[PDB]
Amino acid sequence: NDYCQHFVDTGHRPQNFIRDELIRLKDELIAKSNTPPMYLQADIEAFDIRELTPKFDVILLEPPLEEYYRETKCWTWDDIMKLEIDEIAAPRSFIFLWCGSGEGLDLGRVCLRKWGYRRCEDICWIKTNKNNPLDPKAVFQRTKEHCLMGIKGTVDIDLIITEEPEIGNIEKPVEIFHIIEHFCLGRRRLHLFGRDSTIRPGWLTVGPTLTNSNYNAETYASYFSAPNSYLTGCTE
Amino acid sequence: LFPPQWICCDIRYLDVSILGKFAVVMADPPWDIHTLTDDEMRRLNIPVLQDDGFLFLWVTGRAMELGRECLNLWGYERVDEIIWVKTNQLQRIIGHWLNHGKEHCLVGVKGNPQGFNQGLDCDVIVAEVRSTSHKPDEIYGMIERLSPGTRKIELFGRPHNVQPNWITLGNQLDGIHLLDPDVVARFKQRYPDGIISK
Ligand SMILES: CNc1cc(N2CCC[C@@](O)(CNC(=O)c3ccc(CN4CCC(C)CC4)cc3)C2)ncn1
Ligand SMILES: [Mg+2]
Ligand SMILES: [Mg+2]
Ligand SMILES: [Mg+2]
Ligand SMILES: [Mg+2]
Repeated sequence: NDYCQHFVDTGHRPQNFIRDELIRLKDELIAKSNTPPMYLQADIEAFDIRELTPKFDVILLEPPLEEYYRETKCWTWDDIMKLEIDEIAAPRSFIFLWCGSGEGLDLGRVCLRKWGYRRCEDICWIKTNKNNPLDPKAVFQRTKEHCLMGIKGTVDIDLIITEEPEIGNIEKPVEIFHIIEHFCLGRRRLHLFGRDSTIRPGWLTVGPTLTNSNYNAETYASYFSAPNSYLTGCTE
Repeated sequence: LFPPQWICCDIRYLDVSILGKFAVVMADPPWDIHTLTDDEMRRLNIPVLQDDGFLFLWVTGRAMELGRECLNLWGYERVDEIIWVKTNQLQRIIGHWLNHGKEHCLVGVKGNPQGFNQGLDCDVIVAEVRSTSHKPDEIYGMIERLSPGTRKIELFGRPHNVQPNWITLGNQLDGIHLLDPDVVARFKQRYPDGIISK
């Protein structure tokens, strides 16, 4: 019945009690179409973003927010808003911006608009606490994070449910990559502030903590030269 | 006071100054998505309703952004955002690109509210989709725990939304039903003949 009353009574979050064709072909064609993983160690604050070419069809942007380290370099929304994301986005392209659950819900929307996108979806990462039943401004206990989807230019649900990670673990659920990939938005996919642990076929990962690089702009571009320029990433 | 109260009206034209101050405002507006125009929304006299307290603002589609605009326009800061996860009777989950499993409610604060029970509930609601456009009754429990006993006002509510401690405004309610003596006075002074027009 009333799982909010139940959460006040016991500490089990209401999302703990959520239970539960073949989109396997998509994921198999994604796999056949995927470029080899490419990755580059770069201090994105000090890095000229324009050296990342060609323009990207998808950008996953995962700035390290201070709120991700409650009991544990952080980027402020001031830092984030100054990234020249519009300079590397293809004229039709998508962004997925992890915004946290505080002021990023507002400041990440300003960012999207600043870079020329309109928000078309709000993906919520709902964190369960089955294994362990505040911000000054908070009215409620925050048990979720938001990933805003933005679109510029001309299957799945908007919820990801997983158990809350252990303290100090900042990873976002890898489910976000399946949502993005299931869209078939194109093959130039960029993950900014990725890590060694997030490197993935089909993606160029750029972040300060990577321990190795293999990126080469010419090699990277060769993946999308004719006849491969406009594949969705979901074809042969 | 305490029992349900309501006013059938067009919220554009009611003089809400007669209603006093509320600890919580809730609104479920008929946003002009895919109805009140954006300008009518902006011009609602929300600011007279509270001095210190919270507003709960349901939003969808492009109103996620417009509702943020109105929120700040009316003098609030957004300090939380509640999502209702819509399930069936078996607790499974029931705007192109992605299917929608949830509805959003912005939470704004105005002034410096004191004596509220911040942090008793979490920002997720899991509840069964009853009727189309019927909001989950758990929100009233969260709101009551947050601010027990205080005066609350709902805008664009429906008859099933009338609750104790709440005044409900909407254009499909059954007449006027007011019991708070201060409200009844200022309503008589402002509307001696019982008609609401300009
Ligand atoms: C012209 N000025 C008006 C207009 C007016 N309304 C217009 C006519 C219906 C009205 O009376 C009752 N509200 C609804 O039915 C209503 C129901 C659902 C929704 C969408 N929700 C979104 C959040 C979710 C929890 C639930 C779904 C939005 C409104 C309100 N009321 C007074 N003045
Ligand atoms: Mg709850
Ligand atoms: Mg998949
Ligand atoms: Mg949508
Ligand atoms: Mg009900």
